[PDB]
Amino acid sequence: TINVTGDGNVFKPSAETSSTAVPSLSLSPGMLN
Amino acid sequence: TINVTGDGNVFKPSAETSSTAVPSLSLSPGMLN
Amino acid sequence: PGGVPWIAIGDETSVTSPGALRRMTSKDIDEPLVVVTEHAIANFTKAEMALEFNREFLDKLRVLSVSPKYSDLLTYVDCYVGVSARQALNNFQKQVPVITPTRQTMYVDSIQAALKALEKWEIDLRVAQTLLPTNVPIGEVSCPMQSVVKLLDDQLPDDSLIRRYPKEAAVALAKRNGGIQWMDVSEGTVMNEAVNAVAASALAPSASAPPLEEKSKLTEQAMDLVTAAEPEIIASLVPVPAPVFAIPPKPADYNVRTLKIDEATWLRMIPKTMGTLFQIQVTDNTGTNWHFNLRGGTRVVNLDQIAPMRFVLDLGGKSYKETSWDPNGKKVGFIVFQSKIPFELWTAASQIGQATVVNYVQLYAEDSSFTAQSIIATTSLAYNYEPEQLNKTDPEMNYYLLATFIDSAAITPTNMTQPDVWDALLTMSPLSAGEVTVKGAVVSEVVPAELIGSYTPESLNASLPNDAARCMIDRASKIAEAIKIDDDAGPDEYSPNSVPIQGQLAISQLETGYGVRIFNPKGILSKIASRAMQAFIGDPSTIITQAAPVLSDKNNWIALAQGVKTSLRTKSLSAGVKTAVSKLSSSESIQNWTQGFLDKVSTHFPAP
Amino acid sequence: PGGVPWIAIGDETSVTSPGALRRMTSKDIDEPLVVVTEHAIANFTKAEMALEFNREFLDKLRVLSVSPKYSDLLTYVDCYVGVSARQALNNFQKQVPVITPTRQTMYVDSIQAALKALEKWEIDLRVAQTLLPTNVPIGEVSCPMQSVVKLLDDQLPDDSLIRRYPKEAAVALAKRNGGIQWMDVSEGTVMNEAVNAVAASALAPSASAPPLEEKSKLTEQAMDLVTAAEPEIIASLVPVPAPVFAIPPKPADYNVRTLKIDEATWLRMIPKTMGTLFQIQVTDNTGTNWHFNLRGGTRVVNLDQIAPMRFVLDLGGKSYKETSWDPNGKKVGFIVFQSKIPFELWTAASQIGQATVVNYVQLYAEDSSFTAQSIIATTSLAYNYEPEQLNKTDPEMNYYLLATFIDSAAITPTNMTQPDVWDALLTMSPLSAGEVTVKGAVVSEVVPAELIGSYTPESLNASLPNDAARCMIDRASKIAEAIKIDDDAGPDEYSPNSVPIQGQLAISQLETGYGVRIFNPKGILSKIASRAMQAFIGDPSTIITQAAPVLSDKNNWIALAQGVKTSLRTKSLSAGVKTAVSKLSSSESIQNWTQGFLDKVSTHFPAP
Amino acid sequence: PGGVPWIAIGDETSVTSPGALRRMTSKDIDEPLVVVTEHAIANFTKAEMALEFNREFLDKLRVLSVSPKYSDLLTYVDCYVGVSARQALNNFQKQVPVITPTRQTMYVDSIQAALKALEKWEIDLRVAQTLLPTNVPIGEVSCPMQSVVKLLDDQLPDDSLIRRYPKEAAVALAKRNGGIQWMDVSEGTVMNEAVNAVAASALAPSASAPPLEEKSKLTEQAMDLVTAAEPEIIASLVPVPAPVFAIPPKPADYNVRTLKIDEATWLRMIPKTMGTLFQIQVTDNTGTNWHFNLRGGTRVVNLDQIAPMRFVLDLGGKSYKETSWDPNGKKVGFIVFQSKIPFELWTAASQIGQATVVNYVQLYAEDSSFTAQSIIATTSLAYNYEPEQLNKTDPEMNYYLLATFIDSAAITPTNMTQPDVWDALLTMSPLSAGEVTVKGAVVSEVVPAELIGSYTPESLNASLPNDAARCMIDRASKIAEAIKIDDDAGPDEYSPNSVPIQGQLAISQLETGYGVRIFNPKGILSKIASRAMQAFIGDPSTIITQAAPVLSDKNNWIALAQGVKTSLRTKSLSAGVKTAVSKLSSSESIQNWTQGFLDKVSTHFPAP
Amino acid sequence: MEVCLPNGHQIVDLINNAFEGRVSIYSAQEGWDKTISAQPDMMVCGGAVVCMHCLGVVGSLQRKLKHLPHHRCNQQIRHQDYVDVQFADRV
Ligand SMILES: CCCCCCCCO[C@@H]1O[C@H](CO)[C@@H](O)[C@H](O)[C@H]1O
Ligand SMILES: CCCCCCCCO[C@@H]1O[C@H](CO)[C@@H](O)[C@H](O)[C@H]1O
Ligand SMILES: CCCCCCCCO[C@@H]1O[C@H](CO)[C@@H](O)[C@H](O)[C@H]1O
Ligand SMILES: [Cl-]
Ligand SMILES: [Zn+2]
Repeated sequence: TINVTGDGNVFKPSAETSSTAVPSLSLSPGMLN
Repeated sequence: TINVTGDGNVFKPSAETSSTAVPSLSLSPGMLN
Repeated sequence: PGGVPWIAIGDETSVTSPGALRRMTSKDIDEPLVVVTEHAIANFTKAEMALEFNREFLDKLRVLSVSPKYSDLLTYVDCYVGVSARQALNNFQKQVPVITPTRQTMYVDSIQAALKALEKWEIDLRVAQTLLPTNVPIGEVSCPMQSVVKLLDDQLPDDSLIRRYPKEAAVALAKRNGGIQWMDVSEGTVMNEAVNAVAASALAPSASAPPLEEKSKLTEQAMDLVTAAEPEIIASLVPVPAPVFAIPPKPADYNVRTLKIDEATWLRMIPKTMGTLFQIQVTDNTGTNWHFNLRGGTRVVNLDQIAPMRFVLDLGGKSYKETSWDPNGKKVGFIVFQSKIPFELWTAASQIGQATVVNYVQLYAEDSSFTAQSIIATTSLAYNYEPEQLNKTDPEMNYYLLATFIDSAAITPTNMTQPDVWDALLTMSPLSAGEVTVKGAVVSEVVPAELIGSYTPESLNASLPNDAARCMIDRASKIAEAIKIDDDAGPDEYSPNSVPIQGQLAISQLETGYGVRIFNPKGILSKIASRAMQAFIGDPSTIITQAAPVLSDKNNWIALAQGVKTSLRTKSLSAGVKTAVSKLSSSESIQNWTQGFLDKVSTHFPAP
Repeated sequence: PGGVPWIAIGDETSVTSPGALRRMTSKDIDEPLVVVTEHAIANFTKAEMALEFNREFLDKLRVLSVSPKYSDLLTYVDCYVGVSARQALNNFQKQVPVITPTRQTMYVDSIQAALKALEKWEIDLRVAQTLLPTNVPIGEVSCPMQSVVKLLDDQLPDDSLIRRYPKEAAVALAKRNGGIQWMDVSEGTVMNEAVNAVAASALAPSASAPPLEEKSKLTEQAMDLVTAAEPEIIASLVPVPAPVFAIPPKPADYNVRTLKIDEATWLRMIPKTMGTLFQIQVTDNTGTNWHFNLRGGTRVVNLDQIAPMRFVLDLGGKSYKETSWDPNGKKVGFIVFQSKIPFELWTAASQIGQATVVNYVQLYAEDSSFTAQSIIATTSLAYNYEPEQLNKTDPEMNYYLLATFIDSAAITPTNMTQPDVWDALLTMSPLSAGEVTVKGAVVSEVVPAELIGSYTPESLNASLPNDAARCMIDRASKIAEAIKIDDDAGPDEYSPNSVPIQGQLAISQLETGYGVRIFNPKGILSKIASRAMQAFIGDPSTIITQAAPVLSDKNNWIALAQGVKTSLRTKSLSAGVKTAVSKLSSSESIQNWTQGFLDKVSTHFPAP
Repeated sequence: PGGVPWIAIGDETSVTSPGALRRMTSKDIDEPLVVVTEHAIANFTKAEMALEFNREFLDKLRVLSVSPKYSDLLTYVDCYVGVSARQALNNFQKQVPVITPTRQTMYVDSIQAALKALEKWEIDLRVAQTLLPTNVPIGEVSCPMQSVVKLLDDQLPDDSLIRRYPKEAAVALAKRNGGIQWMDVSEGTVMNEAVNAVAASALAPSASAPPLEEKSKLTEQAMDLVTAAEPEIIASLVPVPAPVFAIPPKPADYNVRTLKIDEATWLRMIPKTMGTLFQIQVTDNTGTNWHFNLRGGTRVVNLDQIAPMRFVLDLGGKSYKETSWDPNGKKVGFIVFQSKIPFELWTAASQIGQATVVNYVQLYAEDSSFTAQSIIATTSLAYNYEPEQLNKTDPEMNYYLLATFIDSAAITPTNMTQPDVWDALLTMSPLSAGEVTVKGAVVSEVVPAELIGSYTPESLNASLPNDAARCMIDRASKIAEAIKIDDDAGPDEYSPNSVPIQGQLAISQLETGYGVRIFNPKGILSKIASRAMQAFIGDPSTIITQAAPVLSDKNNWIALAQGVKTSLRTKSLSAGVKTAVSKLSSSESIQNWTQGFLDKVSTHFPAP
Repeated sequence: MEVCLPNGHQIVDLINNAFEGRVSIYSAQEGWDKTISAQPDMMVCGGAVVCMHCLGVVGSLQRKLKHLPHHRCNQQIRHQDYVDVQFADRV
């Protein structure tokens, strides 16, 4: 229910909103036990 | 209420008391979520 | 906990589809909300501590008296939790730490603003802690606190904030160094004011073991090396895509004239003793015509199949001075030919196909240390071989690169007799890190294990900068580096990293093969394995070198490459026996040194 | 939780100022106390496990039967918590894990003392796990446990503790390798005794994906590289302080004689063809007088503005043999001049200002491979240029460095005609990592982006070891290394790391400029971008090289440098498609190899 | 929690010995069970999030609609916990997260299978986020969302999944980039849909400080370097076992002919001017006889005591052309002698003891740039010196290595007059990383501190590839690298990493020694210290170089090496003042650049 | 003991020697002395010691050999497959 081609959309990249997903986690053997 | 120039002060560096503050923490994106 | 807070769109509990949910916002306790993770809480809290180490100073500075306290800004809420609606839908949670972006930002900005204020105090305080030894590797050391302050007072920079807030500095230090204690003038009491006893416990040696943090870190650094090497790739027995196998390459040097054409498969040459000699003319991309001769001895680089490559020629130091030819003021250039006729067969100008002088420089000569000889100034004649630019279509097309003297006037064959100016330093640099070659030509994939022991010293030296062997060697050396971080074995001593080879050797001499069989006792196989591993660590290229004692066999390589993973992963905060003693022995000598220095301090800044 | 425990100095609850608090001590449950963090608890507990992996052995060894158990020494207390009083003052906590330094130390010393005991057992046990394959990259492999023990028995070192405690070793292994199971003689039962199933799940491949730990680690290693490169610094468009921009430099080699003075701005030369020639005399710092000649051709290094620098000259291999001059036994030296007159203008001894022979060595010559030529032995004539020692005051003062033959006897001009002994190998090493130069002269700050595409090959080669370009290149290569860890793109294939350039190119060809405009479809811009990125990864110096196809434009550089951050940070435990298949394909071949070996084992050590 | 679940073998509570316990299995709630750690729970949960970032796509793809949810497969149980029985015996726990291996695997396989499905979508989505700037270093930037989509549509690869699921891509992006928001057509509402506000807060700059993640990471990277250098080892004042001290070595080049025998202690030579000359005959390991001459000038390598070593000789570029001798077609070889007579004393064939031609190659010559000279093609004559293979027994036995012309026909002394073919490029590579030498000979242990300032440039250059100095230098440079990551001090400015030296200097000038004493104010000692540190960072080899200003003193070295540990460890998420401003200043310029680009985008893809 | 094939330049060297009658041949019967003909077991090809039964490198000139080294030999190189070289060298 959004229009990729519509108005009212927002493209304001900012330092506070640095995109990130899940690059790496803590999976070493000694830590997972 | 201490005297930097007074007696009774102690200067005994030891392995057990290795000075440390907060050099680094775990701030990776995937970990902070 | 983690993700975002979701609330039932309108109907309490009767929530069923992901549609029945909506991003819980601030207007439910108008920014959207975010789950503050267990991790985030623990770490940002530790950030606050960073400020509290200098509380006494911060206040005496009348700034940020309101210590941030993260747990304060958090708002616990019951709700559905998840990154998506669906996930959230089947995950209701009670007491979820939540916060709005703006508040999270406002919080961090308070911590950062504070750190910015501590900016200099942070430095001046560290300067005080390193001007003289404030710590010791093992044991304990002492010095008249008054002598210490005398010293600081005599050496600290004038602008040090410590000179302006001595007492605050005192607390600050005592707050982080259990060894620095200030007596309470009030109760004549004196004690450890440090807040980091737990941390320091991991950084100190026990009566016979190095610090746990050290043993842990080093072993971690060995494993990261092994992971970066990629055991599965370098020990693979099946093909591996070039892009996947390759890594950032390094340049290589050659003197095209001194290479052996039966070793460097990328060179072609016009046979001497045939009286072959013919003058030709070629233009550069600006239409300017150039003159030069091809004759017996002339060499060229067979561009086809070498992958993107940059060439840079340095005629510096060379002579080329002949009875009727002075290199000074002359010009050299790179010419790229496109012909269907093999270069070795050339004898007439008609066979050169399409040619273009792609670059040229004018030479400057002077007198060298060698009498009667002229020395040419350093050059950097460059040419980038971009396969896509040439656009080879006709399979019978050959692409050649030449470096000779070019001139605006026909070059008299009896004046300048050199075949080319390839007797120079040539530096090749790959213009791609996704293509790999094997002994001169591109390959779409590599079989790492077959590289083992298949290169002679001659062949390796002649390989192109993007040769699979060279790459194998750089990946392998990370393994060698890893083994050395963990292995302190001396000559002929076995170890967890040498036995993998021993195992292969043990079975190998039993396998039915051909030739005179030999039987070595475990004790001798153990040594041979040790030496093999040492040779590998001292010269990783031995694995791709022909007839290299033990590393020349792909089985011993695979066993080692794969073994290391197990060798490291099954360790328990351990350190080599030999190492453990050496560390403690050394830590003691440093501790002793530390004391001897502190004594000199006490002597030159006597306590009252 | 974290920090230190604080108790109300005397008044229950009526605590208000930070003064109303005091460091809670042991005498409240006479050492001070410390908060044991959530983190410290979790990790030291995992340390204990390190000992329990060998419980069976430890006990059979009658040592530390009392397994440490950290949570036991902890003492939970209600109190105010914080690093400082103020922070603590507004943070009351219930059930805070607390401990005294002495007890924390006593605890760790118990764990360490235990590990010290396991010292050898740890090694012998790993030796058993790597002698033959104890693991496999993917899938599963098998071998008659009896054949395996047969092998071990035939190969393990005599002094192995495993030979002395076979059954304990069995448990030990089974405790960490789910693949090693010992049947219970009692109930004919057999099963996984390993305690690390969770951990191993992260180290294993799924039917079509590499291990999660691997994907995570590698991506982490790419990001650390990008962070160490400092995107904001290398892509900066405004000035950056030299100290901040610089990094540990590397040495560089030159042959001052073959450099082009219109390329190396730090060299000066007396013009030839002017009949310039004059003998002078200079003393060394011990008052000894030396003779040498300056004439047409003589070159010197203009010391001013090159920053702290060490020079080392190697005349090894050179001749300098003339009809009436034999280098054997002669002496060469470094002379530093201080004059107001420009070197090019010198013709009489009166213009040299203040001169000192700062160092000299005696040469040894022999016969070289080249007939009639003498070959000089290797030299290491050194000179450290420390600007502060010279103390330039008069702005019209020039500082020059020369390298010639010096002698106790006047050097007859017609005997030794060389202008200097600069036709040698000169190695420069910066004596500072806080100063940077640009094409020969020092600059207080750099504008990274303007370095892009402004160096010719000639200029780069002539730059000093502390040149900004060289530095830019070493920082940039960390980016190249990062992109390669993540990118497995083949020739002309787009990728998350190539498109940033494509974007700049897409807009660039639309921007109104000057010259004949061209329009390339997305498909072609995509390729050009790919090749640019490959050229960068294969030769990071292309970004500071003039006319370098696409990387020569500062916009494409900035887009790439900054893009990589986003490219990596928005990944989700992923791995390249091409890579994913290659890894599994390779893991399988290794698994197969592992089996084939285990078979040979079974064959040469048959089970009963 | 961690380890494995243990249940009372048969008797409730009356459990006393470790025997009274048994591995709790699935048949108690037939696989064994494992404790799922607090850590494992937190991280695998975060793994699930990886999938949920693309929930909208995954469902529209009709795959894994059942989001894994780890906490679901966990089974909480009351039991005894531990890796061993004993430990478990005294550790009863309530509500222990437990799981069977098979279920843990089944779980991870669900997450991996999912990621495999996201394989391409993951890439196409990142490609969309880097095609144009999706982020900015500091501040904020904007662009007509319609212009952005116009651009993407004009540039994204045809096969991009984004072109097939635009709306899903929208959500996906908005889910990770708070800056990308899609208006709800329904309520004209628009807002941040990102789920990573907390994370991003650590990656952003505050008004005057760089990101906390950056400051943290960099400082962490400096510490890892210091740990890898091993402060206790490189600053040790007592002996350290060679194996422990050594690290992976690098090759070294020499021209045996140009070395000074009073500098390279591993060379021997037959004195010239004695008319010494004698022809000998030696066979190779295939029984073939060879001829060659030894005479005045002939040099050899004294193999004894140099440790495992590989030699490779390159005669490329050399001439060796004489009136009656042409190198073209001739042969050179490596001969290893075993004699009790010192080499210098040889004059007759009878003194050479046991000799063997261990390797040989045939040379190819052509014409060089130098007229009248012939240029020999590149060679790679190799020889591996393995001490164990020679098996030296008799202490009076000397082991020598020679490189000369060998021929099947006696070599006429007046035709080929060269003493050997050592005027070539020799490359030595250690065949072991567990042995170390000091100035030519092996040593079983090293005293790091005594290496300080004991090498002249000549001596360092002549040392073998496995020399302790060379190693000391590579370990030390990790320290230099570390200091530079943290220090942004300009010329003559003090810092936490320079003062350690200042302290030593301060006391040193007070110590009673010998010679004319001098007193420098703190201000000057501060500078001298700064310069010393800079010289060290710019050229780490200065510490082992003789008379090197301040680093030549072992005390200043130890103070620095040990100081750095304290300098870094006492930091609090801080960054240099000079750096902090530069970073923000640069981030701003990039932000500005980002905007300027987005404008061009808006201009060439106008919004409706 | 896996073995690899020799490199191109080493075979070129074998040929060059053959036409000078100096190929170093080893036979179990006569050892390294080729005065008396016997079927080759090993030949030296540009430094490498090659097995004439599989053409694999089983050694080098550096370490002396008294017998044909025990190796995993494919044994598919027949005498007829290299006799032309042996003939050239002996003649
Ligand atoms: C934490 C302990 C720090 C000790 C450093 C003490 C530095 C002394 O500092 C000096 O103190 C004098 C007396 O107040 C002043 O008169 C001087 O101006 C001041 O520089
Ligand atoms: C964990 C499994 C380890 C298997 C290694 C077994 C090594 C066998 O060790 C051998 O056992 C014999 C019978 O007890 C003894 O007589 C030998 O002295 C001993 O060396
Ligand atoms: C997350 C925002 C993604 C914006 C990318 C939009 C890419 C547009 O994609 C285009 O959309 C057109 C209209 O549906 C189709 O006709 C085209 O075939 C399709 O390629
Ligand atoms: Cl962590
Ligand atoms: Zn064979």
